[PDB]
Amino acid sequence: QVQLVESGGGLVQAGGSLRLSCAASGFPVYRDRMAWYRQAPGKEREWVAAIYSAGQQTRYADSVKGRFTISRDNAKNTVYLQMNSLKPEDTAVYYCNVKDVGHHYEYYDYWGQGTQVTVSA
Amino acid sequence: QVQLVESGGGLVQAGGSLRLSCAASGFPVYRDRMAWYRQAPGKEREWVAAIYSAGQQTRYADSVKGRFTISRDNAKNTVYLQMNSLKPEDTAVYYCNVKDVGHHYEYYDYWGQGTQVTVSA
Amino acid sequence: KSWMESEFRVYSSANNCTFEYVSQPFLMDLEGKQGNFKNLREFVFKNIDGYFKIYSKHTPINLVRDLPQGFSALEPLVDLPIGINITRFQTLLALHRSY
Amino acid sequence: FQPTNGVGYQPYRVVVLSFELLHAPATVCGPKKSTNLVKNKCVNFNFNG
Amino acid sequence: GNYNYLYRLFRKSNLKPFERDISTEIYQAGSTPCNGVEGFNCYFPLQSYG
Amino acid sequence: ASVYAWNRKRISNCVADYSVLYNSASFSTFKCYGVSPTKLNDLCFTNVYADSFVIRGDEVRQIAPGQTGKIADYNYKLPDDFTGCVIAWNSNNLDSKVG
Ligand SMILES: *[C@@H]1O[C@H](CO)[C@@H](O[C@@H]2O[C@H](CO)[C@@H](O)[C@H](O)[C@H]2NC(C)=O)[C@H](O)[C@H]1NC(C)=O
Ligand SMILES: *[C@@H]1O[C@H](CO)[C@@H](O)[C@H](O)[C@H]1NC(C)=O
Ligand SMILES: *[C@@H]1O[C@H](CO)[C@@H](O)[C@H](O)[C@H]1NC(C)=O
Ligand SMILES: *[C@@H]1O[C@H](CO)[C@@H](O)[C@H](O)[C@H]1NC(C)=O
Repeated sequence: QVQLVESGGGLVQAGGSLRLSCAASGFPVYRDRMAWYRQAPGKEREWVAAIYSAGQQTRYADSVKGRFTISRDNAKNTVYLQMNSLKPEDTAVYYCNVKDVGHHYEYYDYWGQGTQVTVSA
Repeated sequence: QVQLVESGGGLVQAGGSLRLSCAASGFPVYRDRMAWYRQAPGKEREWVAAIYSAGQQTRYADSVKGRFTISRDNAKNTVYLQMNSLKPEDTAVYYCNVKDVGHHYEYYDYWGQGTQVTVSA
Repeated sequence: KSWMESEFRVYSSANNCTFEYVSQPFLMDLEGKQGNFKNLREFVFKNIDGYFKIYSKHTPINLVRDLPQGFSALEPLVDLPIGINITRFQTLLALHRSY
Repeated sequence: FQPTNGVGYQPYRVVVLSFELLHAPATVCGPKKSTNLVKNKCVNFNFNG
Repeated sequence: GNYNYLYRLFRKSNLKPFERDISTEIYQAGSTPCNGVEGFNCYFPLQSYG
Repeated sequence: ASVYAWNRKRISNCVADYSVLYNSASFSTFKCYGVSPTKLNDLCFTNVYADSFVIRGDEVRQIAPGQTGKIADYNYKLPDDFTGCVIAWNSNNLDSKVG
């Protein structure tokens, strides 16, 4: 059974740093694409980040480029998600997401629990 | 054009009678040949049964004689497969197969979704 | 007093090759020697309907000028089933570098 | 490509051989059929075409 | 659609002039004898017109 | 290589034994279109393109002229007048990994 868990986050003041961990069991992280989304209270959901093992290394939202990095490790089978110099606009819930294809070309998205990150100015 | 859907199957105790219905749309069932195939994990595909409209009507494997029966219904365009006195070795995914000819000599082996059949001793 | 391959300035890049062949192994003296000519090597290169034919002949001669009087026939050497298109050619010569 | 997945989703290695002939010499040839030769008999022969 | 019209697809050799063939034996495409049993390298020689 | 980056190899100037491949019986699918499987050993070809990739089993039949699907449409499309053969074999004993 494929199970994904997110660790990290919390409430921090402005200028801090955070390190989220997305751990997946049942399948190696060395695959097509991992995704991370952000959900703010009372706001619309939008794609944020994605890491790929082929083609372009990573893709990011226009609001998160230049201050946010990601890495993966197949040996221990976990993805680290580092954010530096946090801003108040980053206060939201982080979601880790993966995708799989079925027998009849149907797509199953494994959704993560996510963690709340609050930045206080 | 040609659509094949299988209905029936499941898990049964050995010695019972089971029904499979292959519904075909886009072509009348009265044609050259309707086949039934089974596939199991770890082994190659083999021909199981067939029914013809010319010459000998039905052909079966030498080891399955007298246990499986096939029939056709032109009014609702369906293929009926009644299997009795099953054995645990028959646990496999079954498909109803037809063969169609293209304009440029291409030949298509149109199958359905298939149904899984398990027999418990 | 040894000679070894140092420079291959025939091409800068090789893209989308289609054929490669290697003849018998050998080891030919690369040391520069002076004196009168002693070896005459004749070749014929033809490119007909996809085949590149190379005919060859080797002759030891004892002379200083002109061609030998006798008649020599060139034996076929190699056939190339390549089918490339040829209108020009050139000779690749190995220069010498020393003190 | 999980070990417990179905045969339809099992990994399969596929190689397609495409054979092209142009205004160029034929390069790839199939194996030749060799038959024992017999002498001093009126026989049908085929040597390299 | 009409599939009542049949044509033979596999045969060992070409038909002699004005020959009629009605056999429905499975053609042995490979080396394994079909023996009236289809499968790999064993296909029904008759096909219907689409 | 991946199916979208299907590996292409050029074969030329050699003897290709197709009787052993045909009689190997180790390949699940062997479908030749435009050529005679028995006459493969009896013909000479200017060039051979070997197109290698790995797919799922159900898409094995999709590698054929006139077939449709994600792989056929976006990865490798065979022309309706394709001249060649397709050989597919299961690789579970070699491509099975934990997880
Ligand atoms: C790999 O090479 C072998 C031999 O060089 C080929 O032959 C078969 O190999 C399998 C497993 O290695 C054996 O079970 C068979 O008995 C061999 N012979 C035949 C006629 O199948 C083999 O086809 C090559 N390819 C693969 C994918 O194994
Ligand atoms: C001569 O010396 C050079 C370098 O000192 C070396 O590369 C070369 O192989 C030598 N020649 C022989 C014949 O050993
Ligand atoms: C390889 O593709 C074709 C075939 O010769 C040719 O047009 C091309 O120049 C070749 N070389 C490349 C793409 O570098
Ligand atoms: C060689 O010239 C062009 C390509 O450079 C080609 O179109 C032409 O057909 C060739 N000629 C011959 C005689 O092969």
